[PDB]
Amino acid sequence: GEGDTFKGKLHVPFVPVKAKCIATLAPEPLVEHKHRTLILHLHPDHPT
Amino acid sequence: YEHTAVMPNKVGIPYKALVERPGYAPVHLQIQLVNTRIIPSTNLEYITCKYKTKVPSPVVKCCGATQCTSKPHPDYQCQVFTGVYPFMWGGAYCFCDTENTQMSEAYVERSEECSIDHAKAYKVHTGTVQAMVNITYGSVSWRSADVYVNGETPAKIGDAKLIIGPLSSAWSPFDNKVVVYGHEVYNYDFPEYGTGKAGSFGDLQSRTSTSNDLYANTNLKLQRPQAGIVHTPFTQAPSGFERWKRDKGAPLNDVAPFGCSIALEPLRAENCAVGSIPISIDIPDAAFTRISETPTVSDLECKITECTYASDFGGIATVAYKSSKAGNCPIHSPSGVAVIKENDVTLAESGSFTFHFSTANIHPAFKLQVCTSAVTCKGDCKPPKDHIVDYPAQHTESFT
Ligand SMILES: *[C@@H]1O[C@H](CO)[C@@H](O[C@@H]2O[C@H](CO)[C@@H](O[C@@H]3O[C@H](CO)[C@@H](O)[C@H](O)[C@@H]3O)[C@H](O)[C@H]2NC(C)=O)[C@H](O)[C@H]1NC(C)=O
Repeated sequence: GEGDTFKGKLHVPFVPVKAKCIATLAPEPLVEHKHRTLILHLHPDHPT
Repeated sequence: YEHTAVMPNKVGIPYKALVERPGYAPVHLQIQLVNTRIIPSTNLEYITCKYKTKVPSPVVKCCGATQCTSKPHPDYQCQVFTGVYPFMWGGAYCFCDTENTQMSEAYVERSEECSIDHAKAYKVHTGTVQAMVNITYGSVSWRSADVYVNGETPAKIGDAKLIIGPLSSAWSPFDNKVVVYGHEVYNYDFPEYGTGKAGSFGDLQSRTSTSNDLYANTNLKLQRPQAGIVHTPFTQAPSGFERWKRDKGAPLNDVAPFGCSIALEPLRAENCAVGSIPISIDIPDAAFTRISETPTVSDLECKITECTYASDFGGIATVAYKSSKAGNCPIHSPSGVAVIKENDVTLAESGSFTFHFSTANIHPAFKLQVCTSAVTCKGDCKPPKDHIVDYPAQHTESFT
């Protein structure tokens, strides 16, 4: 419009907030001890 | 009674040592460090976040040009286009096929997510380190002290005062420049305030989240509207904060040496086990008892049983006490090669009682000490059968 910037602040209905989302839980690793060496068996379900 | 000794800086391990005052029953200390907060100095430089290209509605005049003005908006990029013939809604907008002009305006504004999700640069100095310490000495069995590690400033909790530190090593995990993001921190070198290159980190910089003024070097460039359509096409580098959010390095929180954790609350490293602490405590006279009450324990013999070479309490031993009284008698090893499970032991009239210990040498020739007497508990040990353990409790490895 060629005139004035009419005021009036429309509040944003959905602002970001710091909520809590449920995150995935990778399967437990299978440890196997070895002399000064930790053999770790891993079976990921998704890239972790 | 003002006892002074040096204890290695670790969290979970008690440094039980015996305060031997002549003419009185010995009393044994029991210092343990629950927390070891480094707390460097902090100074906020600026806050970075993803921007938002708020483009106001463009102005169009049918015939004749329209010169733009330099608004004070951050990165206010204004440009004029000529020869546009915008169709819109009901047909064409104008018929001045050469005199038609459009003006475009665009300014950068910190996005809504800056309030919640935003990095924070910092500059850090040496600062001052402070710790929580437990001291279950004598018969008191309680402490909750939170204490500065400046050797000038004793903590004065309970009856016994103490001085600890200063720390022997200054290996603060933080580098000169630190950036904090949510639960994570990084030794990134943020460029500066007001010199942020577009695309890289620090493209959008403000002194604080609520600051009205900001600095936006985003290399924003405007484009001519094509085919006569009413819009403001603009070319801009991708968000600098978006970069380094996917190309971040390994956070300090997970690559700090000496097994330190990081926390945001004042910003700190904690549990940072390095070097040694001079610990000095001031035992109140009222905790001592006259030596004529507690047992003397001369003429004793020592025999160890099946000693393991593990980091748990793999050592067991027996002593032939020749007591002068019946009652308790504090027990300790002045030598660091051996460490004792027991805080104390109760003696009948010339009885015999075992204790548990741990060590790290095959043939531990340690002077065991008991209330005003000592014995050489020399023996032999055998290697541990099994590599499966989580944490240790003796760290006295030396020549063997
Ligand atoms: C300072 O060090 C002393 C000595 O290590 C701490 O004493 C011990 O405190 C624990 C709790 O932290 C007591 O645990 C007990 O566990 C059983 C089983 O769950 C429970 O039934 C008891 O109610 C109790 O919680 C433990 O008994 C106690 N030591 C002895 C010999 O009684 C003390 O807590 C430390 N103080 C601080 C503030 O860290």
